[PDB]
Amino acid sequence: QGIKKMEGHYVHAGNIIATQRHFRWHPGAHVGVGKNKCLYALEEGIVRYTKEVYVPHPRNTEAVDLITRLPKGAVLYKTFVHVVPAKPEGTFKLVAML
Amino acid sequence: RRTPPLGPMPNSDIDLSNLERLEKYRSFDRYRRRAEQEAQAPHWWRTYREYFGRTQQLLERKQAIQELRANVEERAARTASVPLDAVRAEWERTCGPYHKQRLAEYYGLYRDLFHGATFVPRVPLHVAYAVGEDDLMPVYCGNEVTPTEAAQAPEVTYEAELWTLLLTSLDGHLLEPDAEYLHWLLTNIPGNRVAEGQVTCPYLPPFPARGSGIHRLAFLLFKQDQPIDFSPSPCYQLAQRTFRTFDFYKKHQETMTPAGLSFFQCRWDDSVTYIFHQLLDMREPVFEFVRPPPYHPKQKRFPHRQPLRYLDRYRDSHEPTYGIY
Amino acid sequence: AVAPEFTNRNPRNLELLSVARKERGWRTVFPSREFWHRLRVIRTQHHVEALVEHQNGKVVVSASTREWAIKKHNVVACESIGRVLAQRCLEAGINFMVYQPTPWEAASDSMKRLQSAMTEGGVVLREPQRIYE
RNA sequence: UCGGAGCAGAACCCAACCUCCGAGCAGUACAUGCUAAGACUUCACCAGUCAAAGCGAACCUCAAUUGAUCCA
RNA sequence: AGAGUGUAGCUUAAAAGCACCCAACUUACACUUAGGAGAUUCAAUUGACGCUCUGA
Ligand SMILES: [Mg+2]
Repeated sequence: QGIKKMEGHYVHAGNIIATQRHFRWHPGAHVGVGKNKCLYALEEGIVRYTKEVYVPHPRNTEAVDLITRLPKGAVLYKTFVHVVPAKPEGTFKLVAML
Repeated sequence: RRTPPLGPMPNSDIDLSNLERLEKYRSFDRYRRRAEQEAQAPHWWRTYREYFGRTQQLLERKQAIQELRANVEERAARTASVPLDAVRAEWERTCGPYHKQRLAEYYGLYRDLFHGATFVPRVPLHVAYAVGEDDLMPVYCGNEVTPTEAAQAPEVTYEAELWTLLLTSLDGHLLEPDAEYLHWLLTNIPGNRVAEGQVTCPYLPPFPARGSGIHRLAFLLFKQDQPIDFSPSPCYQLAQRTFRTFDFYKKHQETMTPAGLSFFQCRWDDSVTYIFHQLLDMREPVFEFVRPPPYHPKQKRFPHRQPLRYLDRYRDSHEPTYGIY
Repeated sequence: AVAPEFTNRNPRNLELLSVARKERGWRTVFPSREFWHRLRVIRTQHHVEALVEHQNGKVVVSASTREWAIKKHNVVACESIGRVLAQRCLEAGINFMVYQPTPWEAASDSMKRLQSAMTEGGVVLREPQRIYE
């Protein structure tokens, strides 16, 4: 296991980015994931890593208990994998002059 | 080797000898507030933003709040009406400038038309588009109006007493980008009378092309200290109407500062095509808004374990055949 | 004299057409960043702020109790602020929102009253789909 | 070969050809949905797997009851 | 008599945020939801009104 593609490498959408058991790799912008806890590309562009504080969903109650167990001055931080889209979504081209 | 953090590591100082003596995030809102306070900082380990990003008035307000509490008492709370008209009027009177500057920055009007230099509009200006007799369509900062309803010139209100009103579409239609299509040009308006000032460019209707997204048209009035000359008569030429507001503000609006702005969206409609055919005397263009195509994978000699879709990627389509009839 | 690539420069064109792209990931962290216009409310003692942030975080419109304009004439205050923000969004042209509070804040009656006032003003917190291809 | 009570009285462990109950089980099932990009490849194929966007929903009992490769 | 002096308890706030307390769920605590109570001491950058310390 591990990161399949290094950050900054151009990768198409759906390509495997980072696979891990116990989530060492966290999701950033445009980073899909399924039941296998692996990170995959959701868009074409350049991969980057960012150390940003992770706040769990309210559905996770054990994570809520752990965050409560963390101090008020304690900050978690986590390495998320953002996918900056290189190409644009689309462009308007002049069809015809009726 | 071993890379540690370049700046101060997180959760370093708050540890101390007595970890149990920490106050701890008993409330989840407290931890969220601390995390948001940390996220407001730019930090040294990079982030997503690294890659992507009076006393008398106070006493009067206190007396008003005390009177409101006495009128409520409690009983009205146990559901106050709080009419939004007076609140909106007071907000436009007191704190409308910061929100107006925020809206102008969000629309990119100052960055495009004025090439930057955003300012808080002191004069509160709202437009009224004439649609029949009653009522008039209200146009605030960002209020959308279709080209069909915007065939005629609209009225404007600012509650002020020289002035110079102009209208420019910052979308850069037809011609090259980084330009705005001028629509109207009122200059040297005496007092609130906009008709007192001369009209250099007569008011033209909006002409947004089909399928070109949304267009941004802004009408702006600036505070004028002294009246100045201008210059283009009623013309349908697109070359004369093409002008940037930054260049006009830089080397011509020396003794002039902005006072008020109103933004609006513009889309293709029947009146846009009518103006294109009759007034512009040209064929109306239509835009496609087309996305990029698939890259398509690399073609090899054999499909290997893949299904039948491997050998049919990089041509087109549906009925092609064999050697020759 | 019409260019082949006509590029209109309205900032809200892609969001109104829903073609504005969103960060598909960041699913582990809460809240997710996959939204166009997100209603972010910060409730504090007495005064409570309420902004509408874009994907970049551009909070264009704010409506808080500290504005000192509506100070004349709380869940009722939350409903009034929601109605005022709905009127401001209708003036500015906003109809698609993303209200994602905490489940405790979701259970809050102040948030429910504010959302009801926003729906009465004509602001939908639905975040419609971008429509692929 | 494996568990429950005491020896082993209050986070673990603890010993006896120690003191007593037990076990080689039994009973009950086989959204555990459809569709759909983009990837892994048993070094061919076959066989297998991961999974983004969409439609349609939520939001095993037991007390032990067992063991290992190897050749079948 | 002198020094330090001044936003509710706290603020390298300019009238906000942390804090106060009440209830319901809590054995209880905590959280959450609903609440409200809360301050730049007064006169023209200056003066005094209020307190701590040093004295008597
Ligand atoms: Mg990987």
